[PDB]
Order: sequence, then C-alpha cells, then structure tokens
Amino acid sequence: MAEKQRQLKLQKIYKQKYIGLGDESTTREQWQRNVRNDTLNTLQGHSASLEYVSLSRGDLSIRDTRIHLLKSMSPGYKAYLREE
Amino acid sequence: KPSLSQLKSQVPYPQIIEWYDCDARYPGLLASIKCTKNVIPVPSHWQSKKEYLSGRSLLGKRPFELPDIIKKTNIEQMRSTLPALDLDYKKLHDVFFKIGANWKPDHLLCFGDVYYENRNLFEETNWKRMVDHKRPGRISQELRAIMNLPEGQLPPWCMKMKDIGLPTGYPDLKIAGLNWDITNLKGDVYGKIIPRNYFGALISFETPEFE
Amino acid sequence: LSKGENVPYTFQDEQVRSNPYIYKNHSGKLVCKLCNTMHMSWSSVERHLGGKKHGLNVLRRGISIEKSSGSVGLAIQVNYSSEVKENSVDSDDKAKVPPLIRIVSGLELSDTKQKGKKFLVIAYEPFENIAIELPPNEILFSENNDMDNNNDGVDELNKKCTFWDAISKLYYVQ
Amino acid sequence: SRHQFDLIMCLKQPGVQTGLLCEKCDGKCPICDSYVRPKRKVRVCENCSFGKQAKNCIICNLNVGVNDAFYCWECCRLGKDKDGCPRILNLGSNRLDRHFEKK
Amino acid sequence: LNKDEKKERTLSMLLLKIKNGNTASRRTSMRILTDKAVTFGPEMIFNRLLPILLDRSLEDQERHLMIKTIDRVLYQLGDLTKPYVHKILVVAAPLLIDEDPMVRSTGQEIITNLSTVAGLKTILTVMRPDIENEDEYVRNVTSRAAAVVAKALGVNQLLPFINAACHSRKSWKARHTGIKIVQQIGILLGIGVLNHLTGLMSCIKDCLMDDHVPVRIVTAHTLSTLAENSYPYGIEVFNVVLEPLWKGIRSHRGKVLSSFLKAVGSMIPLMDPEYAGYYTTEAMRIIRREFDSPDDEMKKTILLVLQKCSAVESITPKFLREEIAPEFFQKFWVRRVALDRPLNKVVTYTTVTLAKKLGCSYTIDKLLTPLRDEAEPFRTMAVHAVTRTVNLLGTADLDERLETRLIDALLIAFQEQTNSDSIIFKGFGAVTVSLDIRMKPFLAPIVSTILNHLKHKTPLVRQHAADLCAILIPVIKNCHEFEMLNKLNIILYESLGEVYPEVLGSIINAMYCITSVMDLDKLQPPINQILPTLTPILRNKHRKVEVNTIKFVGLIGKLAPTYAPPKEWMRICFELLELLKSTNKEIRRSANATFGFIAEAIGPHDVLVALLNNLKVQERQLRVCTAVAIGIVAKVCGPYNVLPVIMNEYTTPETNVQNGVLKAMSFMFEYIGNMSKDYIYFITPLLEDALTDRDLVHRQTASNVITHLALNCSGTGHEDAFIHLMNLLIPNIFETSPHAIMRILEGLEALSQALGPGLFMNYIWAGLFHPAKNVRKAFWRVYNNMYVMYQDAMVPFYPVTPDNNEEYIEELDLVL
RNA sequence: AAAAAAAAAAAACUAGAUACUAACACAUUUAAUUUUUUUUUGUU
Ligand SMILES: [Zn+2]
Ligand SMILES: [Zn+2]
Ligand SMILES: [Zn+2]
Ligand SMILES: [Zn+2]
Repeated sequence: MAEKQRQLKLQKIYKQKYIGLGDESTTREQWQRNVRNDTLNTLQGHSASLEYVSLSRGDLSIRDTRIHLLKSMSPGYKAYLREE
Repeated sequence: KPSLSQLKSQVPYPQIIEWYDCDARYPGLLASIKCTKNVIPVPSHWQSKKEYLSGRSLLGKRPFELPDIIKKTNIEQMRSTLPALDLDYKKLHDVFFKIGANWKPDHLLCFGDVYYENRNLFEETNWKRMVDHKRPGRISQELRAIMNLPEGQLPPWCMKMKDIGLPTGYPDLKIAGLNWDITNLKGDVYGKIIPRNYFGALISFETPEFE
Repeated sequence: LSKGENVPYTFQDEQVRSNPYIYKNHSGKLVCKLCNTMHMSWSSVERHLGGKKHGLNVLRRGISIEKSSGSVGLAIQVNYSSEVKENSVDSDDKAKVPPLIRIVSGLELSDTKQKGKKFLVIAYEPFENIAIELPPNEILFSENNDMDNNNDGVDELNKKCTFWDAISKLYYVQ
Repeated sequence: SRHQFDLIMCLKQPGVQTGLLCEKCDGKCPICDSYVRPKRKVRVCENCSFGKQAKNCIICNLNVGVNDAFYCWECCRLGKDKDGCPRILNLGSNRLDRHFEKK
Repeated sequence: LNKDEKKERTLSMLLLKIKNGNTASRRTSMRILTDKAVTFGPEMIFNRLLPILLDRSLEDQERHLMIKTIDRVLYQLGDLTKPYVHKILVVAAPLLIDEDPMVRSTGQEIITNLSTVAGLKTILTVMRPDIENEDEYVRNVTSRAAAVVAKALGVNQLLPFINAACHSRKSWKARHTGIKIVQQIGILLGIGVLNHLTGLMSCIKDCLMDDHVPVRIVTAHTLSTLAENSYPYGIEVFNVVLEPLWKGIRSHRGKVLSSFLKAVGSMIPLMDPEYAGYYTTEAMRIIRREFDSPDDEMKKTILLVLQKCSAVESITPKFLREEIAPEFFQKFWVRRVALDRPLNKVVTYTTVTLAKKLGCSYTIDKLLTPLRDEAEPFRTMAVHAVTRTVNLLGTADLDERLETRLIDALLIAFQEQTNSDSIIFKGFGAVTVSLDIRMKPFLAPIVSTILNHLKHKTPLVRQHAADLCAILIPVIKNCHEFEMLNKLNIILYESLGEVYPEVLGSIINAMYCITSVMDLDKLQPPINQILPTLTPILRNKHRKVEVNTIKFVGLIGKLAPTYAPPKEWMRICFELLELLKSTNKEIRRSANATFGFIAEAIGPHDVLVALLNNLKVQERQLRVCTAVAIGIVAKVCGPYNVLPVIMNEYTTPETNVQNGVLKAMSFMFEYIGNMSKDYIYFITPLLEDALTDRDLVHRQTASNVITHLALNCSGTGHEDAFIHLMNLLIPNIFETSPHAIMRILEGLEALSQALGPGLFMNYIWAGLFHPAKNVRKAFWRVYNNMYVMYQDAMVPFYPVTPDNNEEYIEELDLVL
C-alpha cells in the first residue's frame, strides 16, 4: 500500500529529472519522441559521432551539423525545411 | 483492430504473431518490435493464475548436489547432512584456484533460453551426456545382458543389414564381417566410424599462488 | 500430533505408510501429493485429510485406477498342515474355498531370464504357491470325460480333474 | 529508506555541504543502509541545511549528527549516489508508534 | 437497511478495534480499512470517526490511532466536501501547538495531505471566517495551520489571501494573525523564503504602522524571523522597512523597543560593511542604556544584539575589552542567571560568540571567578562556557598562570559535582586534549583524585571518576608515565567486580582505553589473566557492560590473539552466540565484528560448525546475525574455507538453514568487494536451485546474492554465468509482494551492468508494450530503472528502423 | 497381439490454523535557538 504510493511519487520525481520515462500507457509517439531526442543528443554530444555526421553530410562547418541536430529535436523543424 | 492475418503479412517472421497480439494498442509497432532481430519474448506464464510455480512439477525435485570439484574436497563425509573439521587450507585454496581454475558448470544456458516452470535441466544435461558417450557400433555390457548378446558376437540386426545394406545416416560405419574385418570384432565394439592458436594462445598457464 | 510416525522425504526412494500421500519435500514443509498442497504443521495436514478436496482427489484417483490395469497322465498328492497353525484362523473367510490350480506360461517371471515351458501352479490361502514343469505339449488332456454338467467352479480344469480331501487336507490333481 | 516504506526522501540538487549522522546511525549508507566500504561524502541541498535541522542526523532526523555520511561503493556504482539530496523528511510510522506506545 | 446497517456495524467494530483492541487485531483492521476505504462512504467514515476525537477521555495513545486512520483515509479517497474539511481542521489543527514535536509532525502530515486532497479553493474559504474570530486560541492555531497550508500548496497561491488579511482595515485580529502567518511561513520554509520575501514584504511594511501596539510588535518579530531565515541576501528588500525601525527605537521604549532591537539586531549581519558600522554603533548606546532592564524579554534581546554585533568587522576587539566586555561579565553572570535554563543557554552562547573577537585568554580570564564561586549550578554554567570556548579557540593563547588556575578550578568544581553531566568530562577533557604536553606537572594530583573518587560510596561519583580516566589515557601516554598506567589498570581491574553495572561498564571502558594505548607485554594483570575474568562478565545482562566488554575483548582479539588458549576463545564464542539475542543493535553489531577477530585468532572451521549449528533456531535475529557472522568469517579468513562448508550445509532439508545459507552468502559477497570473481562458477548451480524453488523466500534472497555478485563481478569477463542467472530471473518479474519484487528488480539492475545495456534489453523490448496492461505495467518498471541507469548507453540499442517509426533519424543511415 | 503424441487445479466470501520476510524497531534522548500564545503597559 504505502510502498506503491511511494513508487508513484518517485515515478513523478524521476520523470521530472530524467524527462522521458514510460509509466504504463505511453503512446508510440510519446516514446518515439524520447528515442529521437536521445539519439540526436548522442550524435551531437560525442565529437566523434559529430565528426562522422559532419563529414558524411559534407556540411561546410561542424557547428552547422550540431545546430542541425539540435533544431531537429523540435517537431516543426521538418516543415520549416520544406518552406525554404 | 486489424485481423492477425492482415497483421502477419507485415512481419518477416509471421509465425510469432499471436491471436492476442491483434488486440494491442499499437499492433503494427508491436509486431515490428517482437519480430525485430534479437528481442526475446515475454515469459509465457502470464495469463496463468498459478503464481508461476505450482508444486505439481516442483514436488519431485532433488534437494541439491555439490559440484564434483567441491565434493572431492571430502566435506560430504566430514559433515553429515541427509536426512574439528581438520581441512588443509592449502588443499582448499588449490581446489578453487589451481585445480578448478577453468572448471565451469556442465550446462549453464544460452542467450535465448528462458526457464519455464515444467522445464528441468537435470534431464537435459543427462541427454547431452547421453549423446556424448553413446555411440554407434558400441553397446554397453548391461544392454548386452538385456539383449543376451555376448562379446564378440554380431548383433541380431546384422543379417537384415546384409540384405538391406548399411545404415543410411552412417555411410562411414564399419561393421565386422560386412564392410569391416570380422576378426577386429572384440569385446563390446562391433563397428566403428572410419571417415590455429587463435592469435592469443597464452603459451603459459600460471594460477595465482597462495604462499 | 503425528502419532510418532516417520513421514519420509519426497526424494528418499521408497515399513508401510499410514496414508501413502503426505510427504516432506526437499524443503521442510509438508505436502499432499494428490492435491498438491503445502501444509505448515501436522494439524493442517489432519485438516487436509479431513477436508473435502482431498476426498474428491481420492475418488478421482479411484476412477483413474478402475479404468485400467489310453495314454499316460500325471498325478500329484499335496499334503497340508495337521491342525498345527490353522487353529488361530477359523472365521469362515474363504475357509470353505479349496486349493486352486492354474497352468502358467513361463513367459512372465520376477526375474525374466529363461522361459518356454508351462507350470501347473497350485495355491492355497496361507501356504506358499507351488509349480510343476510340463515339457510335454499335452498329457492326459482328455476328451469329454464326464457328461457335460455345468458347474464351472473356477474352470474346466479344476472340476474335471481335481480332488480335495478336506477332512484329511490332501489335494490330489490328475 | 530501504527497510521502511513510509519514509520520504528529499531528492533536490545537492548543495556544497555534507550531511551528518548520529552516533547511532553512524557508518551507514543513506540509501541501502550498508555498513561496509564507504566511498564518497553525501551532499544536501540548501533547503535541507539552514538552521538546527542541519545538525540532525540525515536518516533518523532526531538525534544530533556528528560524523559525515558516506555512500557505499555499490550505491556509487549503481549511480543512486547522484540522484539528489538523500535526507529523510517525515519520521515514519514506526518511531511515532514507539513513542506513543511507551508513553 | 439491514444489509447496509451491517456496514454501519462493520465500521463501528473496526474503529473500536483500532482504538481499543489487541495488537494483531488493530493491525489487521487497519489493512481492512485501507483496502475497503473506497467502498465505505466518506460521509460515514468521517461522520462516524470524527466525534470520537472531540471528547476529553481519550489518551494520546488512543488519539494517535484515530489520527493515523484519518491520514490513511485522506491520502486515498482524494476528494472531499468542505464541511468535512472544516471538521478535520477542527480536530487536527490543535495538534500543531502540542507540547512535543512528535504530535506536531503527525498533526502536520494531516494538514499537508488535506491541502492536496481538499485543494486550494476550499481551505481558504474555510480560513476566511476563522481569522476574524474573537478568540485568541483559535487564531493562534490557524496561524500555524495557514502556514502549513502555505508550504504545502506553495506560498504564491495563498499569498493574496495573506495580503488581504494583513491589509484588511475591516478587522484588527485579521491583521494580527494575518501577520503571524508570515512568521510561521518564515519558519517552515527555512532559507527557502528568499525569492518569496518580496511578496511577503508587501504585507509587513504597512501592517507595521497600525495604531495598535500588539500588531506593531508582531511585525517586529516577523522582520526578525525573515531576517534570520534569509541571511545575508535579503538586505536589498529590508531597506524599505529599515527607516521606521529607527524612529520606533528612539521613542517607544517599553516592550516595543525590545522587539525593534531584535529586528534591527537580526538585520545587522546581512548589511554591507559600510552601514553595519553605523547601525551597530547606534544600537550599542541603547544596549548600554538598557542593561538594567528587569524584563526577561529585553535582556533576551540585548543578548541577541551583542550576540550578532561581534561578527561586525567595524568594531575592534580592543573596543570590546575596554568597554563592552567588563559591563557584560559583571551584569549577566550574576548567580540569579544560572537558575533558569533558557537564559543560561543564551548567556553562555553569547559569551562563546564573543570569545572569537575577544582574546581567548581574556574570555577565560573573566571566566575564572565564576568557576571559583561557591554556587554549584552556577559553577556548572561557568563550566559550559569554558567547554565550548576551548572547543572553538584552543588553548594556544593561555599563559602558564591562567593554565594553572583554570585546571585548579576544574578540579575543585569537578569533585563537588552532583548531577550526572558530561560537560565536565568533555570540558575538562577538552582542556587536556588541547594542552596535553603542557599538562604533565598537573597530572599527578588529578589521577590521585580519581584514585580517591573510585573508593567513594556513591555510584555516580564512581562513574564520573572512571569516565575521566578514559579521556586522560591518551594524554597520559603523551606525558609518558607508564607506571601510572599500570597502577590505574591494576586498581580498575581490582574494582572490576563492582555490583553496580552502570559504573562497571565505564570501568571496562577505561580498561579499553588503557589497553589500546599501552604496550601489550608491559600490562601488569596481564591480558592472559584479564580475559578469563571477563568471560563471566558477558552474562551480566543489562547493556553497557556487555557493549564495553565486547569491544574490549575485540581489542584483545586484534592486538593479543596468542595469549588466551583456543579453548577459552571457544568459550567466548559460545557465550557471544548466545549473547546476540539482545534487543539492542550495537551489541549485535559488535558481537558479529568480534567473530572476525576470533576466527582470525584461532581458526575458521572451529567457529563455523558452532555457527551453522545455530541456524536451526526459529528466531530471526539469531539466524540473520549468524549469517552476518559467517560473512565476516569468510571475509577475514578467506572465502575458500567457508564456501565449501556452507554449500554443504545448504543441502539440509530444513527451510531456515537454506535461507540462512543464502543470506550468509549475500553478506560474504558484499564484504569481499573485488575477489568474488574466482568464486562464481561454483555458486551458479547453488543459485540454480534457489531461483527455481517454489516458495517466494528463496527466489527473493537469492536475487540479493545476484546483486552483490553482479555489481562487483561486472567487467571481469565471466558474463556467460550472468546470462544463465538472468535466464533464471526474468520469469520472476510478474511476482507480487513488496520484498521479493524489490530484491528481484535490484537483481535485474545489477545484471544490467554484468551483461550490458543491450544484451539486457533484448529480453525487455518484447513485452514493453504488449496487450496485457499487466506485463506492460511490469516491464515499464524495469525499463524505467534501466533508463535511469543508462540514457545515452541505450541509444544504439533501440529497436527502430525507418519504417518502424515515422521520423526515425536520417543521419543514422549515413556511411562514409 | 497394439497406441495414450505428454497438462490439469477453481474462483469468490467469510471466519478460523500455522510458518515466514525486511542487519525493520526496542533505552537512550537534553547546552545556542520557535507551542513560549493575552486585553502593550516595569520606575533618573
Ligand atoms: Zn490431499
Ligand atoms: Zn534536501
Ligand atoms: Zn540517526
Ligand atoms: Zn549504499
């Protein structure tokens, strides 16, 4: 009883600190968004995987690829590229 | 709620998809995950109300047995269990490190294995050990007493092999008096099958020394 | 509580039991192998046996068992006790039943080693069974000796060719 | 805590100040209550320090603390070290029921 | 009716059982309420329950039992009507004022839960008619209640309520208590006031100017609580209120000037150094003018302003010695002070805080005359001051003469003491530890006094005599007299047969401090004769005797294993193994610690048989502590000795012996951190049978082995045994009960670091969604723990392909 | 003469019977500091 009622509370806290944590019912979109954010953060964070993406995309500067990855975390960034 | 026949068509390995997979909130995605490369399915004792263990299988399990390496250390005789110790510390320290350095359990399990209730490993290990020792062309003395087949005497199916030929799955099988010499028949053997360093070879084996 | 009886462990590979069910598993706790129930103390066990479900399982086991499972002749003279030990048992329990004979094939024996001949087994309740080997395929196997009277007793063999001198305790067979 | 469920920790951003344990709770990991092999010092948030409450033990929060509190090696390996401020807030049902049981 | 009147009977029977009932009765009825609380009408639950708490016949015991039920119901039902809100505030609200802080806290948990349950809007509607009440008591209560609600819901949501009450021209008491709410809000939030202090300040300022004095005072106290709770930051805000405090100080005198000097005094340390010098010098005049005030309040405030102003850099220590200090010591050390404690604390602490600026030799110099005064409780306070002052400043300032007179007064006032207090011990010890090398010429008479006091007929003076030795032994070594160590040790060993346990334990503690310090061979009794006289002491029962005896025997086990014959050590082991039934903890912990010392001393296998013979006992403490003992033996003498014996012992059919075997194995694994690698390989077939077994205790306890094994065996390169162990664990995820499920989850988390995040994930992704709402609910928890341990570590391992999810990431498919 | 290709127990309610877990807690607790609450009313 009280133990589960602590489980809910620590659930609310860790979901605040660490952002995405599935609870029980999480929509496929809600979870795939978290996956997207984690992946992009790994691509930008490590200078290795950033070199690899920058050279592969052939962009003129590293910072262009990094800001591309950051911008990609917002949903409207796809449509924004389409209006160019 | 897409029918599983419509759902199995999306999947490269459709044989996993189940009637209940139809009813998931996200069946198209779940069918993609569950049949993705290495994912191992959920243990199957859900939807069962038995609390995952019901004694029907568990009533007849053996209490325990020490590994043969530890049983060699003689404690079994010193301390009586079923139903002052005077042990050498050098001996015990040599059992775990020097003697038993590479000793590992007979079975363990592979990556994909999951232990369901009715499964028992004690039989499966005996089945591996069975396949290892038991060989064609040889028969144990006990089974020769069961068959009343003295040593140096060809088995009773030797004639039907004379007419019909050698075993299909055993092209290399050599049988006395047919494809293989009759005098070489001796004791329990009436037939026999007659057809590196891995860059890291340690080339020296030294265990950590006690003294 | 246990009435001082030793309840053996499940793994001890069977002194007759009182109830041939309750055991102790590899662990300490008590078990009923029919109902697959774990009991903490012997009182709970006595309540299981006095319970309704155990009775149902006993009956279901009962049904489960009940659905599956001018020539030459020889003459034998078998003698029995001279009122030496039969003085303690006289409660008309098959006491009126005379010894019985049957022809058994050696194809089935406790040892199952050699076989291929028949035996003229003779049995009586207290005393031990007795056998006589019959290599000859057929001897004294007569043809309508009496005039077809039908009291089968046990079989044609027994009525046809046996005598039980019950007054002297001598069983003749030919 | 580990053994007592009704307790509620703080879990805020750890400050620069080290928690303290009473002589009774001395030498215990605030997370799993393991007496063995300590690793690092605990650190508590501002709202857990301030006045007299800073002197209390961080587990029982009744007796006064003396020694610094340490995270055991395992809780540092699992990373439960850095979750937050590991200070118990409420006293729990056990201690209260003891107090009123005696008198 | 008759069907629902049965419910009306069930609630009455339950509540009866909780209030007046057997322990196992109320314990189950609590469960019945908590599980059935939703199906009973809260109208009926509270309507029946609340009338009990109003009568005067209920004891605190029977009251807290009802309170607990209220809390457990409120935390569940989640929604409540306002009349029951008002009722529950009528019952629970008086608790915040109760005499002891336990009742305060338990009455606080009620209101902080109800604040979430009843929501923001309702409680405020309940307080509005209440603050206007003509009663003093009710207003006093709901000030505190209102503050608890404020912290509970956050202060900003309730702030315009406080602004309304404070600024209300309608009712006066509304202003008063509306200002007190700011007090208790300032207290509860601690330093966390801060950002809110501006909004709070909207209340205080104008609410300070009311024509009625008792409001003007309450605002002055609010400025003090906010000023202290803030600390240096809050200055920028208080500048607006800083001006009227001075036109209030220079005029109103009386009891108000006390409050305003409290406010300004608390404002000082947060002021800039420029202003601080000014405002201090302004305050000091009024301080000196008010020295003669008979009022306790005003003296308490003066001690506050002197208390704070010493920290100001502007005033020089010469300025303090020439003027303020002599006027301080003569006025506030009058023997009438020593009688009342609350003012004693403030005078002593004030002297201590003045000791920083003042010379240590000057403060102590003024503190020798109170030490030599005849009054006992006054000499005690004079001791407290010296204790804390020496603790801060050290003795380095003291000249030989003050160093003589101080210790003389400490000897005198030491020998006539009455009440039991450590303040002499620490203090007279804090002196010794500081000046220890300089102590030598004074050490001869001191010890003699002890040697007299040990022979005294009163038990207390014997306690206090023995305790002071244990403090001197280290400084006696520094003073190099070993003959006095032996003479002491002999006299104590002779007095070791005393009747009174409370003294005897202290005696044994002094024995301990002597033995640890001195050379082992030079001990007179000697150890070999000492220990057989100790072994009968372990059966003295009580506690302190047992604790000190056990720690001393352990000291011998470290230092002097070879003296006592091994059979005598076995007598020790058989006495300890019986002794750990003790209810106290440290007794058991010390006992278990000593088994390592003995097992190192004599041998493992003679102790292990004795321990394993004890796992057949029914009581839990015995089995668990013998498990810890086996763990410590395995650590000290090596696991290869204990492991085969224990694995043999696990073959026994008895349950408790098997569980004990698994637990002892848990401890012996967490005690040896790294080693652990050579030993797995043997124990996986032992965990094989444990994780398989029917009852839920083996599967629980064995997973605890897997935690300590997998954490510190990870990265060693085994990893083929941990796949086996996991394959045995995963099916246990669905298991209920709290204890097994937390141990299993911890087990999976430890195996995550042995296998790695991906190799571990391959099991979970399957039922991570799943139809079944339960398998889903079970796996999302393990995915939560894995996500907390690993965020960027699981990134390569997600089961995502371009057609699996809509967006995917176009850049994961690039190749150069 | 034959072979039988391997799965059954309930649940609910209500009371009663008995094992057991969690190094759970058990005599210390008090020298800086907030239940310290009154219609202000302590004078070179
Ligand atoms: Zn049964
Ligand atoms: Zn905190
Ligand atoms: Zn503590
Ligand atoms: Zn820890």
